[PDB]
Amino acid sequence: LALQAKQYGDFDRYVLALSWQTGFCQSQHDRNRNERDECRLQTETTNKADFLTVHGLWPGLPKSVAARGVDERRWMRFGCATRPIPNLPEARASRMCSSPETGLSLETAAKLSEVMPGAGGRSCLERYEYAKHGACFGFDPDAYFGTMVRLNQEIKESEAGKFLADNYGKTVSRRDFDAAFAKSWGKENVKAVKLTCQGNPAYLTEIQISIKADAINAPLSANSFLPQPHPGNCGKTFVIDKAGY
Ligand SMILES: Nc1nc2c(ncn2[C@@H]2O[C@H](COP(=O)(O)O[C@@H]3[C@H](O)[C@@H](CO)O[C@H]3n3cnc4c(=O)[nH]c(N)nc43)[C@@H](O)[C@H]2O)c(=O)[nH]1
Repeated sequence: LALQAKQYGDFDRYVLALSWQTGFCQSQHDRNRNERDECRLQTETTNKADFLTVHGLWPGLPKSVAARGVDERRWMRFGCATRPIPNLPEARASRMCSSPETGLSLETAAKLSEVMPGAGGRSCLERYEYAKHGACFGFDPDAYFGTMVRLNQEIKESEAGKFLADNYGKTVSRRDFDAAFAKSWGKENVKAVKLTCQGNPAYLTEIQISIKADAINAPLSANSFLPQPHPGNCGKTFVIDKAGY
């Protein structure tokens, strides 16, 4: 079913946040902080594109929220928990399992956990994500998580996804990554993407893509994206990190 905000629907974009998950378990081997009952699978799949996983679908700052003195920084920091509104309880990145159960269908939770290692179990990434980015909007949990799953699959299947798979383990240029993205969605949309990296040399850890809120329920196309001002912190060339940290 279609994703629709029941309140605070007055925002212009969603940010699709994808993890290059190979650096979602290598990152906590670089800084060394915590490991989770997820990267333990170590399942060398077949399609290298599948190391691109769903992190989140983050609505931008609603106009009715901004009107009450909330800025981008605050919205980014707290989402649904921003003050004075929407002022829902702050979700805790530590104990994601203490956020409300999202009430998603068993079909949805299955499809979700295949592309979101941190979903369910003793991790509950999806509870945290829904609490910070979805509950205040009243999004149907099944449409919300089904939508991010679909979008991730569209990215993985695009020339950007193929690019990641073909260059698995390799050092690529931002120029060539951009050209792959452009092959599917056009050069005018290359700026909808922010890449995050860690390390020096830089290795890819996250891909965030800004999507027009009114295009969220359609397959991605030339008209789906919103260019944004941050290319990210990867620099000119970076590594498409392999698994085996
Ligand atoms: N789900 C989730 N979203 C977050 C979190 N922290 C920030 N965000 C979000 O990320 C979005 C945009 O992505 P970013 O550009 O902020 O990713 C960051 C960017 O790479 C760089 C800024 O140029 O630092 C990063 N960055 C990532 N996490 C953090 C953080 O906890 N604090 C700060 N100060 N910065 C953070 C926002 O819409 C916002 O909701 C979080 O803990 N969980």
